[PDB]
Amino acid sequence: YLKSVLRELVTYLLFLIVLCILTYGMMSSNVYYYTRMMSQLFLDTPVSKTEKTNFKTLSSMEDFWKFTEGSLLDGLYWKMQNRSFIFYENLLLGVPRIRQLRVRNGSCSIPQDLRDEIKECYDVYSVSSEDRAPFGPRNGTAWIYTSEKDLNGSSHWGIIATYSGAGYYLDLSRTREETAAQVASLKKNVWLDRGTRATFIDFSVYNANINLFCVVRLLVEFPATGGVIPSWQFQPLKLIRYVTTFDFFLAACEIIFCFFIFYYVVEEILEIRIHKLHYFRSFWNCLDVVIVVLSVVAIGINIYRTSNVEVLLQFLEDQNTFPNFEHLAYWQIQFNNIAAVTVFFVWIKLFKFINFNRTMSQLSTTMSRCAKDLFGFAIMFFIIFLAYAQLAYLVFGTQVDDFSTFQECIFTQFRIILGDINFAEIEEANRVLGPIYFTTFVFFMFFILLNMFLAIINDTYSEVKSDLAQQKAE
Amino acid sequence: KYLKSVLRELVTYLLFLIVLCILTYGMMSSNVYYYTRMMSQLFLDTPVSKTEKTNFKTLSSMEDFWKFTEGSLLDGLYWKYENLLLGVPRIRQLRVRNGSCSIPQDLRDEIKECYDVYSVSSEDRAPFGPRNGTAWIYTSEKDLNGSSHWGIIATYSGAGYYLDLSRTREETAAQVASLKKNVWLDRGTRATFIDFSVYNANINLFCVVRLLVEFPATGGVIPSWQFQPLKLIRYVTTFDFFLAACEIIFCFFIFYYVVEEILEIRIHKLHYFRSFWNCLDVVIVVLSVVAIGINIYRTSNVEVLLQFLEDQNTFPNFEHLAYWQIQFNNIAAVTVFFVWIKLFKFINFNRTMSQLSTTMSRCAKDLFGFAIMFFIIFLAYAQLAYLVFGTQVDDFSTFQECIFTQFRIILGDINFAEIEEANRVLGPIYFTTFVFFMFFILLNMFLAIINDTYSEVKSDLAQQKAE
Amino acid sequence: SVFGKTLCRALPELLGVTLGLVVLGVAYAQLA
Amino acid sequence: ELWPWMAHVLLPYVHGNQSSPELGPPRLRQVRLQEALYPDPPGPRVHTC
Ligand SMILES: C[C@@H](CO)CCC[C@@H](C)[C@H]1CC[C@H]2[C@@H]3[C@@H](O)C=C4C[C@@H](O)CC[C@]4(C)[C@H]3CC[C@]12C
Ligand SMILES: *[C@@H]1O[C@H](CO)[C@@H](O)[C@H](O)[C@H]1NC(C)=O
Ligand SMILES: *[C@@H]1O[C@H](CO)[C@@H](O)[C@H](O)[C@H]1NC(C)=O
Repeated sequence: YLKSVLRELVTYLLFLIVLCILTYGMMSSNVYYYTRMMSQLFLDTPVSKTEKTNFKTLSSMEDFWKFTEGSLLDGLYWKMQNRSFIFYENLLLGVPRIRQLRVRNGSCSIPQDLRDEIKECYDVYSVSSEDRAPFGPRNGTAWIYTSEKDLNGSSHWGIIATYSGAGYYLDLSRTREETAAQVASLKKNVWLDRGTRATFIDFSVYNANINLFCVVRLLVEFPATGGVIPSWQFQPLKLIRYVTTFDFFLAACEIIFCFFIFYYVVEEILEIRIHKLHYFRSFWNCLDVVIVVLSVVAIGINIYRTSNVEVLLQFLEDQNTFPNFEHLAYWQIQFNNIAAVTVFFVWIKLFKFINFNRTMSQLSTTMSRCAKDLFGFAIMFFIIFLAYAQLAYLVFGTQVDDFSTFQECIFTQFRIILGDINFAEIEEANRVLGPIYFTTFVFFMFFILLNMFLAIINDTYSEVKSDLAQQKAE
Repeated sequence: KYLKSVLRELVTYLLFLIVLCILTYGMMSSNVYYYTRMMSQLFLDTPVSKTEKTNFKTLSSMEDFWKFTEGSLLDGLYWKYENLLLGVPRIRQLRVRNGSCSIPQDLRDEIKECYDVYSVSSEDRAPFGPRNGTAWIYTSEKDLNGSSHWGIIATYSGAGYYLDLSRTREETAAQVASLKKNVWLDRGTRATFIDFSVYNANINLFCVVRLLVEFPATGGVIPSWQFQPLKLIRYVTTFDFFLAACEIIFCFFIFYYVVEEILEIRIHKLHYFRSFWNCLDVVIVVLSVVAIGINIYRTSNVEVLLQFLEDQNTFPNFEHLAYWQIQFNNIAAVTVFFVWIKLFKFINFNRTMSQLSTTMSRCAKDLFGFAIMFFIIFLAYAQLAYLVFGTQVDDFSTFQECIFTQFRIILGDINFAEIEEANRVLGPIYFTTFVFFMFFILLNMFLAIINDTYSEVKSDLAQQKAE
Repeated sequence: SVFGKTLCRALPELLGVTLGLVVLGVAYAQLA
Repeated sequence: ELWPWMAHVLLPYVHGNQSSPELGPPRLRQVRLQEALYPDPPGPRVHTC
């Protein structure tokens, strides 16, 4: 009991600091200024002049023109002070792609009794019940009655709107003039007709002010029985590999972290081979192995994620006129997992209390004595601090230019505490009783009044120590 | 019985404190700063001439002064900040006499005169130049209401060769040109004073201004200035009636305190100057009595300026008013400090506050006994720095300057760009041995005493509570 | 010989205090 | 202004009567990228390059 409690305790502490450093490094969270604003600019906008037909509450099933020629039209032609400018914070990228899942004839069998009324509506997702003929008016493939299974896309398996591997879809040009013309053609005709169950679209962004990539997916699940459900899944992904003098420190911390994980994995195998095995009913050997297993992950994920992201970002120019550039959806499928896995063990790892009792929090909440003592000091320190302020304001009021207004003497004295004295005109304004002020203020503020605070802290620590020792030795 | 008397004393003290706080705060109007700042910026920042930049703050020769007395001075005084003159400015000169050394016999053939540093015994009372009038004849101090000044180099007398200018620009310019044409600023000059006052009818505020130029016996020029604003009507609206009522109730309060103190000292013949809360009350009473005496003195004679707004032609002697105003401020600003400090006897009603109070009262002896051993070393370093650096740094010129520089070093405000180059050896030694013996040793001893006594007193008090 | 013992014995406490420092420091930026 | 700078201070420094013997001529190795840049909106720099 003289080595371990002094060995893996220290090792775990250093492990804690090491992980918290690159937790800070990872903790960018620029989304609140780069994904919240991006989402508001793309999901908080009025389709009409002023109404409730926004992205929050979809307009209507027959509002194809009212919806596509709206905030969506403000994504291909974002005109501000065909264009990419909404709030001077984001730009365009890739090529737009909208999927119109039309549930055409095949919803239910049509008997000879009452098929003449209705037999083809927007039913649940299926294969032989989806779009099989023109979903309304379409001369050719405007309402394309083809299954896009070979489109290199995986179904989202949506709960509110079931997602399949097939469905009518089309892309837009490098601008919105052609996109608007196609939308108008499909509105005069019928492609997103009443049989359409849900509409899906995916998009990317550049946002050159804060260099990153944005992946956004928009889904409007207009139920056949009425209404429409909005869904917006938007998330960023950046690549900052090596340009700075701080990210190299993060890389070094990651290397140190990998060495620590190697140390803990080369240490755990011996506890099962040499030490008696199949003994995990301790709840402590349980965390030791699961933490290591999770830590092995996100190491072979981060490298793979970085490599894949770099490879994908390399080909970011050939998509100006390319047909489809919405293949990055596979990337986020990993990026969020590493965003989740990293927080599925950083708590778990910090959830280790073998070194000190968990239920002994009675000495971390009875420290209110320290808080009470710290309050009977602020009312014994501000009395002396305000008397000096008054004296300075009365003696040096008219001359110094710093002890001019009472609200300024306070800040001047605080700056004096921070070692920002001037003393060029404090003494000039009054040869005697002026330096006396400064000397006594320094002697009573740094020697006799500062140290009572440290004494209070010292006594709080000693009392906590003594109480804990008495409790644990009773 | 204890609570009743204590609460009576506390409420009386609170009334006294609030009356004093209102009285002092009603004397501070925010325009005094603006007035002094603009006056300084007008008389001290404007260039001496259009093509030059040597303002009065950066005079460097006896010739630049002659340009100042014809440049920025006349423009600022006889303006187009929007003030008006009252009375007439006066210019006075203090000189020393030839032959004030015992010249070494060796080189007595080369040099022929000393103009020794200014002193009362070496002043030149003989007439010089064209014996026209007051500007070339010595006048006694008593003949002209004068007093000492305590300049930067030395304290000057009130005598000297004086001259009163005129009201408008032309005659003053002519008189200054006449003084310049002859040798009035001779090699024997040692001080030059310019004095006047303004009213600035826009806002009711007198201003008395005094400029001093010193010529040391080793050449060069040292300028200094003093601007004192004044408000001497004090009966204009309801606010100053409230102020007068506060003044009279303050006088009643101090009368009650002094009679209580005299009765108390009649009761206790001695052993009364040890509680330390009576030794402070007597100081407060004495300071308040001095303040009220000064106020009576400086308000008795205020009418004398009233017959100066009638545009007289003479010099308004206003040095006493400004001096006593400064003194009264320097007394109010200390009696307020002490009455605020005295409040540390009515906040022992709590538990933590009582512990802090008894802590500070129990470790005062050790702190006072150690402040002697600390200050001995402090003064030793001060004397060392004064002897080594007391000629060329400019931060250790005088003795008290060394102490203030060391105190600033404690706050971490060292320069070290001149300490190391003024003396490459024995200077860095002083700097290094000063930081190791202050931040490591002598500042860890106050904390040790305050750390030990706090724990001891808490232990004793807790045991007594549990006893 | 005590100046090394008193520094090797208090290492866990110093690391704990530094851990407190760093966690409060990362918290200071996590609210941004 | 790089060209006036080089023509005014550097070339007189390299050559001259004696002027600090050099031991080696200079070089101007240079990279292009081929990925033409566009000016940022008004303002020196937003975050980084
Ligand atoms: C076994 C014994 C000797 O008999 C050694 C004593 C070691 C012990 C004092 C050290 C070990 C780890 C330290 C804590 C850290 O892990 C994170 C924190 C969180 C922070 O908000 C406050 C501070 C706290 C609790 C630290 C408090 C002090 C601790 C508990
Ligand atoms: C000063 O006094 C000495 C004494 O002999 C004399 O020689 C000298 O001329 C005097 N100075 C002037 C300017 O006359
Ligand atoms: C001095 O002499 C008389 C008065 O004594 C006066 O008229 C004259 O202007 C003055 N100045 C000169 C240079 O004479």
